[PDB]
Order: sequence, then structure tokens, then C-alpha cells
Amino acid sequence: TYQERADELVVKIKDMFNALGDGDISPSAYDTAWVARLATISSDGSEKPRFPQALNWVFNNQLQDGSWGIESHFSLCDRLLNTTNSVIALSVWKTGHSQVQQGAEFIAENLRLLNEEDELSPDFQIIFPALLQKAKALGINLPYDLPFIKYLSTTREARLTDVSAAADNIPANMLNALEGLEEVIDWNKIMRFQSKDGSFLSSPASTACVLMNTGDEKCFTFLNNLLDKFGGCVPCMYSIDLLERLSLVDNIEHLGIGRHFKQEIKGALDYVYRHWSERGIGWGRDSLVPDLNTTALGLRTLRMHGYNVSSDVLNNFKDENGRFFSSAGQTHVELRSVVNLFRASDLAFPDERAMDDARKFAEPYLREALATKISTNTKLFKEIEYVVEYPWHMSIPRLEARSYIDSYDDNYVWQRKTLYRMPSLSNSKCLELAKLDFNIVQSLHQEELKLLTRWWKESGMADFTRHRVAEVYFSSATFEPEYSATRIAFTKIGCLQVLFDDMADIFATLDELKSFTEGVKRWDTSLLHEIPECMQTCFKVWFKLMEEVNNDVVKVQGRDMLAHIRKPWELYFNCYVQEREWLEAGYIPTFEEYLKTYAISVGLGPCTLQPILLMGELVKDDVVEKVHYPSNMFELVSLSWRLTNDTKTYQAEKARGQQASGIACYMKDNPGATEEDAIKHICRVVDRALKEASFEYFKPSNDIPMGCKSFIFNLRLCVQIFYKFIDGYGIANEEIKDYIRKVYIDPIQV
Ligand SMILES: CC(C)=CCC/C(C)=C/CC/C(C)=C/CC/C(C)=C(\F)COP(=O)(O)OP(=O)(O)O
Ligand SMILES: [Mg+2]
Ligand SMILES: [Mg+2]
Ligand SMILES: [Mg+2]
Repeated sequence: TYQERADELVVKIKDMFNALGDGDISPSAYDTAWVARLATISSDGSEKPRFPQALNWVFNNQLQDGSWGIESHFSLCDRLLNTTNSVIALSVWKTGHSQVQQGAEFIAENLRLLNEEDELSPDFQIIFPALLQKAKALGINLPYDLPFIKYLSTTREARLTDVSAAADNIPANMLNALEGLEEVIDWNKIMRFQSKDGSFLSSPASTACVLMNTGDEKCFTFLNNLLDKFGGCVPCMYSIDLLERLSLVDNIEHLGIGRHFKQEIKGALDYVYRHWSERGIGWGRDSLVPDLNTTALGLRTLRMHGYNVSSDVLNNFKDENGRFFSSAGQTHVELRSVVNLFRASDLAFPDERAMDDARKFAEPYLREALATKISTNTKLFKEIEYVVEYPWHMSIPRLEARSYIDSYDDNYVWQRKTLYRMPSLSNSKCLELAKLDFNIVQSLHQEELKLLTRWWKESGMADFTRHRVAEVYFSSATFEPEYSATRIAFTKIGCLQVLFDDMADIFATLDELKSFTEGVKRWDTSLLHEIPECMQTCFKVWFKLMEEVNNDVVKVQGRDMLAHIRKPWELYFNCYVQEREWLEAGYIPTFEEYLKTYAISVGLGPCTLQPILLMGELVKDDVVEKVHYPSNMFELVSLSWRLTNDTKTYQAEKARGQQASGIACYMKDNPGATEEDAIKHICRVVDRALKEASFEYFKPSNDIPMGCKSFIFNLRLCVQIFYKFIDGYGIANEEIKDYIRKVYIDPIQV
């Protein structure tokens, strides 16, 4: 069954957490081959392998065709690098004679395929042509004459003279291809780029290379220690204790299964944070040079979990043009590191220039990548497209999880200088759990919808089907199974409010409206007679619901909360009549005056107080105002709701007779301003409001219940996603109607 498989999945993924160390990463033929060339000189002048095991590994790990690398994952450049080097390793100690000839065949055959646009992995035209230089010297028989290989070697020899013309020698940004530049490297100065673990850029190949040219001890102890840990081979990079912890947590959170691993996540992040610094961070704790991807993931993930971290760390990757690079040790920019840069900028607090600068670079780079570089039908295209099309402040949790489940690759191989695997980060158990769990929870949601559609039918509110209740439901955002009573009360209150609003700005007369809110202020049915039949029915459905919800509230909260609960309702209806009082007077308020009334009339208060009081967390009398109205985070969300709503609905409301709006009031305050000027200013206000709410949300708090705070905060999402795709002609390009099937109706093939 599903629940059983998910439970055993949770168990195993918890093991994975508890086992986290320096990193799970695959051996590297290329890197281990280099380690194997290292020579010790016996007293009898005869040279033998310094690291017997590393040669033994290359000996026993020839694939089939017969190259070295990753069987299930073939790649031209990767196979060429791995096999050639492996061949050179065997040849040097003249052994593995069969694999040599066997692999020499694989190379010769495939060399005639490097032509010519089959994109080359980073620094291929430097580390490979160097492998072929040593191939000649050993007499290995290969087609060195191909017009293409002669071009790669040409560019390399041209790149060598550049280092000769460097008073400071090899630039820091070519350190990646260290071992493809031996003949122009100053071996004293190069050492200035050694990490505290003896390694160069965490690369075993590079570290072997400097070991061979210098006999440096630290280089040796890094390699020796690594081989002993990997049982006689080496990965393409190590350690990766920082990257692995961050990606694991991010991937799980992103897959929608973060709630099952709260304690294990806290342990992983605590570890990372102890190694956090204003300088940025690299793959592992011992990196000399930080990298953008790990730092960007660190920023976002750490901030997301309540850690105090500064966006200034990003500037360590920014140049004069405001452009970012992946790492001072290389020339190429990694697409992934730019995705993570953008995603980190999603969590910007107000006045964080670095976040602004990151997003101004990353976004166009990302859209550029989508247009030219990435193939459409791919998981990756689908992943990056969601990142830019539904950024954080409009990313609905379930929709975000459903979409990432489809783009998460559990059979992925990363490409640095060669291909490697990180089993914790590309993990089939994570993916399976994510799907099983999504289904499990989806069934719960179906049942809630059923209950909700039933209510809409029986309540007589028939006089907008489930399709209108489903959109409110969808908008609840807070999806965890424990919060069912909260989501249901929210949806009912929300559905009623859409009704109350149509009543307040369309159907009711000022008098009918006033009478209604008097009925609310009295909290009884004494004034039912003063209002038409249709509004009598609304009031009664509403009032009946209040009794039912309020009884449930006593159960969760442990005592009467009626006095707290009446306040948001009164404030909300009083603001409604105030809207109408202005309209009757023909008065257009100032932008500020306008917000005072409309920032409340938008209705964040009533749809949140009763529901948060049902989540389970105790809300003390003096805390109500700290988490609900008028706390800052609450105001800010209310503001984003109001203003964003204005931009997409002011045109249709003005044709219906309404006057006041964010657009009209701004234009009245600012002579000469057009509607376009108003919208532009408004969106800047909304943008800043979202960022300040994040700052308020993540701020340390002693007495504000986190669940309750989270439910308010994640209500900002629904408004942003709803109106984002209305194209200013009024045409809704994307509609909530379409996410409903994906999130609530279609299960995930298991
Ligand atoms: C946006 C909708 C309808 C659903 C998604 C968001 C959601 C579930 C909100 C639930 C809370 C509710 C009902 C709030 C009140 C309902 C609101 C302000 C609307 F329906 C917005 O439409 P409007 O432009 O006519 O509003 P207004 O300018 O007249 O004030
Ligand atoms: Mg309206
Ligand atoms: Mg209204
Ligand atoms: Mg409106």
C-alpha cells in the first residue's frame, strides 16, 4: 500500500540524513587515472606506482566498448577524457596490455566524432589536447591528424603563450584546467592557490599533477586520505559536505516532502551554518575558493529556515558589469548556479541591492537559456521555466511540488570536467516518496473538496458551482493534512466574502448595506427584516456558519474566542459602507486615505482569524494582534492583496460605476500622472510589500505561533498567481481552473 511504502521511504531517507558526511559521489576514472601515474622511486632506481590501488582500480574498471566512465551515461568528451588518461596510466607502468589496445580502439573510433558542434565540456580544449600530448610520448596509436583535433591542440598551444605572457603566471580563472598547462606553470606561484586540505580546487587530477611536478607533501596527504576513504579510487571532487547538505534539503523541500524531515533538516543546516561566512562558501568546508551555486543555495535555504544570512555574500561573484560568475577558479558559467542565484533572489528583503543585482543578471540569462540553449521536452526546460514563470511570491506549494516532481531527475549525472554522480541529490527514494506522498495528501484534499461542494449545494448559496469554491480552496495555500478544519473554514468564509463583496459594490443600496453591517455589529438576526430576501439568505448562511466555526474554535482554542472573532467582521463591513459613503459623496480620497479603508475591505481579516484559530496552535489573547491585525506582516499582505487586485480589476469596476481605486487616487494625488504611471508605482509598492512581509515572516519571534504566521503569510500567494497572467486586454492567459486538475484531481503515476 501507499502509506506503508511512504513510511519505509521516510525511514530510509532519514538514514541518508543521519549518514551524511563528506559526501556520496562516484569514483572518477579520469581523476583516479591521474592519481595512478604518480611514481615512487625505489632505491634500485626502478620507478613503481606511488598509489598501487589507483592503478588497480583503472585496471578493473574498463567498461565494454571499452572506455572508462559511467556505463549508463555515455558522453563523447567524458569517455575520451576517462579512457585516454586510463590508457596513459596503464601504459606508464606498462600493464593492462589488453585494456590498453582495447581502449585505444575506442578512442581512435570516437575521435572521428568530436566533429564538430557536439559541444565540449568545460575546458575540454585544454585538458584533452594535453592528454594526447602524453599519448604520443608513450607511442599510443591514435588518429592525431584529424582536422578537428589539430584545432583543439592549436587553441591550446595558443592558450599556453598567454600564460607565458603573464607576470603573475597562470590566471586564477584557468586553475580548473591546471593539469592541461604544465609547460607554462610557475610551480612556486601556483601553490598560492592550494586549499587547506592540500588540494587544488578540490580536484584530485589537478592535485596529482602538482604532486608530480613538486613532490608537495600536502598534495600527497590529500590524495592518500581520499583514496583510503574511497577504497582505492577518487571522485572528480571532494569533499562536498556543504553542497550535499544544502541540495539534499532543498530538493526534499522542493519535492513537497519537507515536513517529514524537520529534525533531520535542522541538523543538516546547523552544520552548514557553522561554516557560513561573508566570503561565501564552496562545495566543501575546506574550499579556498567559494562558488556561486553552493553560496546561492546556502543563502536561500538558510534564510528559508530562519537563519540570519546576508545577501552581501552574493557580491563575491559579481564583476564590474554587474555580471556574475560561478567561481574564480574557472572561466565557464554553470546554468545551475544561475538558476540558484535567481531562486535566492526570490527571498529578497527590502533594500537588498545585491538581491536586485542578482535577479537583474539571472532572469535574462535564464530566459535566454530557455530560448536558445535548452531543449523543450526536457525535465530541465520544464524546471527552469517554472522558476521564472512562477517565482516564490506566486508559487503555490502543491503546484510547486507537483511541477518539481515532474522535472526532478532521479537518474541524473553532473558535468564538471568529466561526468560524476551524487546519489543523495539525484535520488530515486526521494522521488518515489514525493509521488506516494503527493497522492496520499491529494486524496485528503479531494475529500475536503467533496465536503465543501456539498456545503455550497445545501447552503442554498447556489443562488457558482464547485469551480468557484475550488478556486478559493486552491487559494488556501496551506496544504498539510493537519490543517483540514482550517482550510474548510477558510474556503467557506472566502466563498461568502466574494458574495458579500458583490453585495457591497454591486447589488445593495447604501441603506441595505448599512442594515447588514448593523446585523453583524449586533451579531444576531434581529435586523433580518430590513434587507431584501436574497441578502437575508446570505446573512443566515453566514450566521449559521459562524456558530459552527466558533464552536470548533472553542474546541481547538480551549475557550471562547467570540470577542476576538467579531472584530474583523465589523471592521470589514464598516469599511464596505465607507467605500459606499465615498461613492455616494463622489469623493476620491488620497492614495493614503484610500488604503486605510480598502486595505482592510480587501478582506484578509475575516478569512484568516477563525481559520488560524483552528490550525491547532494555541493563540493567547495578547498574541491575536501580534499575528493577525494589525501586525506588520498582516498589513503588508493586506496591502499586496489590495493593490494587486486594483491593477487587474479597476477597469471593469469603473465601467460598473465605482470611482475610488489605487489608480484613480494616485492620479488625483499626482497631477499629470497617467494610469500607466499609477500602475508602475503601484507594482513597486506591491513588490516592496512582498519583500518586507518576508522579512517580517522570517524575523525571530518568541510568542507568534509559526503555523498561524505561515497561514497568513502564504495567503499572499493566491492574489499574485491569480492576476499575474491577465494580459491587460483583460484576457486571462493562465487560469486557476487549469491547476485544479493537476493539483487535486489527477494522481501521479506510481
Ligand atoms: C480573487 C478570488 C475571488 C479568489 C482568490 C483569492 C481568495 C480565495 C480570496 C478569499 C478572500 C476574499 C473572498 C476576499 C474578498 C473577495 C475579493 C477581494 C475579490 F473577489 C476580488 O474581486 P474584486 O475586485 O471585486 O474585489 P474588491 O475590489 O471589490 O474588493
Ligand atoms: Mg467587486
Ligand atoms: Mg468591493
Ligand atoms: Mg477590485
